Amino acid sequence: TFTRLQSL
Amino acid sequence: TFTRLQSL
Amino acid sequence: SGFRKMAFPSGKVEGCMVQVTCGTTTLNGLWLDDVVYCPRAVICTSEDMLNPNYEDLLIRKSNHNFLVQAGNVQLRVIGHSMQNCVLKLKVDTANPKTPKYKFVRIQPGQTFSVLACYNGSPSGVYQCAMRPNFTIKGSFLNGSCGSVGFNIDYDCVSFCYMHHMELPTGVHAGTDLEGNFYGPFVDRQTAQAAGTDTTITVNVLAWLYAAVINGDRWFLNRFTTTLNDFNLVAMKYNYEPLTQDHVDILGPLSAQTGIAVLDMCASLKELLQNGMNGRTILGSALLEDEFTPFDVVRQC
Amino acid sequence: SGFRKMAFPSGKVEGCMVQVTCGTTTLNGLWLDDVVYCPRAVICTSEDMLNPNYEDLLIRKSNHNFLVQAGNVQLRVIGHSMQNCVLKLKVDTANPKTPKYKFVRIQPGQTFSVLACYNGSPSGVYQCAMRPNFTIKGSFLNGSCGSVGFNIDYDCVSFCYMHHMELPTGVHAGTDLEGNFYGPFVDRQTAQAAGTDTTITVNVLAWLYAAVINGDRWFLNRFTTTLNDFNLVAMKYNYEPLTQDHVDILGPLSAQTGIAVLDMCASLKELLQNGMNGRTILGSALLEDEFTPFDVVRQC
Repeated sequence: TFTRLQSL
Repeated sequence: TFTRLQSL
Repeated sequence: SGFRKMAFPSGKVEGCMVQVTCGTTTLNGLWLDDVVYCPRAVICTSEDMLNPNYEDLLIRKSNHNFLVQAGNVQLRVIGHSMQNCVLKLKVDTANPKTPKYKFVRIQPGQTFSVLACYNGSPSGVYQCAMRPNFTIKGSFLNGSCGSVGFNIDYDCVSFCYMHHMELPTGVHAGTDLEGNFYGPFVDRQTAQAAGTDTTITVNVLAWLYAAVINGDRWFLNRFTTTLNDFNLVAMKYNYEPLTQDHVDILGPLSAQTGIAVLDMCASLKELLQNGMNGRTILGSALLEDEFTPFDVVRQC
Repeated sequence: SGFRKMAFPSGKVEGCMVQVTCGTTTLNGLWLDDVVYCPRAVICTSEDMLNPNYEDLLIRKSNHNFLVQAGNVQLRVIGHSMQNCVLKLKVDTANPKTPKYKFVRIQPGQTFSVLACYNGSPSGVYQCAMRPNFTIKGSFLNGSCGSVGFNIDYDCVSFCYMHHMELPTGVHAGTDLEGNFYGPFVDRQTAQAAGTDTTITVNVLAWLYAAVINGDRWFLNRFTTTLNDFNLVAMKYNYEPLTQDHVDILGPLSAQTGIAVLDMCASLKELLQNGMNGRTILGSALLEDEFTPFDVVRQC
């Protein structure tokens, strides 16, 4: 499980 | 218990 | 990810809120184009409120008895009339911030955002459902009369609620924007009571789908039930019957999760019969019924 | 009467939200005066995100690599710089909707309103607490990067949070508006985890006072406890210790209800040891810890 930088 | 018309 | 009680952004509505004063009574109004909408209770005083005759009270008023304040600017009232339980005050200035809008009446089980206001000044925003008994469980203090409830559909504000009063149980009653009350309530300070309420079943199912979409799966089981054996269990726990329309509404959510509606109904039945036994779903220890299927899809 | 998870009206913040694009990456920015603030992660691409060197990536950019859209109008970028984990894009047009504002960093246990945005477009508003472990339990989808959290103090928006990322547990991490992360997190897609959380005790007590103010009294008892015998029970249930500062904070609420803080602590102790046994407080079957004493006073 990795972090998610929630750009698009 | 009576209703309250919540004007000011 | 995550699931919150989310309201619509309130900017479009904040630009419509004004203060209306008549005599020593003040409350909030909604300024759209050249009309200000507010509860007709603004024309009552302390003693008038038990058994007011509003047609009598309004005939004794003229335009200059209504003080409308839009922030700093006082607005000039040039006409007045009554429609059911709301007053329409025509003003000499169209609101330059008027959004595209509609007046819509909502159904029990539907949700909306409330912009709580005092003296024309927006104070907070929160999300509400219309209960099956046509009350809402709001948060409202003296002075909140005339605050409005709404949805936003794209650029268009659909106004659905204007706040009028608090019932003895501390729940709230109001009208649509043509002044027609939700439920069997009247704008006079008498001994009115909400009828018995029920839990909104389609909404509880929607929220269970939101939980699965968010990784909460412990309440799932292999069982399925029939629509009728479910509806038989629903009645005992004061839940509304589920219709095939509701199954259809839940279609997209069952497709996204791969859990048939009647499959999820079997989980709801077990939760109702055994409780949660110390566990939580989406942060709650209760089955939540104030999210519609639409709310879930939009947020998830 | 009534008690809701209430957010601040979002209009003042909606007028500051813009879209920022660099390459094929798009996210939200905050436009105040002639500066646009956004997460520096906008200058990364898919492969850069595991181990980006942001100083390197930014040196390889010029002003014309940043597309800023304020609704219809494209804004001209005339300068760029990095401050910690945020980018400052100087634009040739001051935002005419800029409110009075401050950049403030909040403490764990404090609350704020989140305006969730996608492609510069406000989508919903909700209320959050900063958890003791410096995460927030938000509701955020891809594209929400750069949404901001804030409080309003009178006419002044105190910005306290900019959203950056989602952790594996589905909780959220971000920075203050000078780009400094809350908690031990970094803006790269690695295997970071939130530390263990605790329950915010002063907030649970505040909410119990809100319940009493609203007529929920069943959990009250005749007993009182000492601050130390309470704090001994708090540790076993993963609650923060209560300080005399906190007792002082709760002063006004204890005065309004006539229930001494240590009196209310004795009720909390019993709830922790025996549960609620099928009952609810202010509509919840759990002890709620995301309302501060200030939130309770303001709403009640």
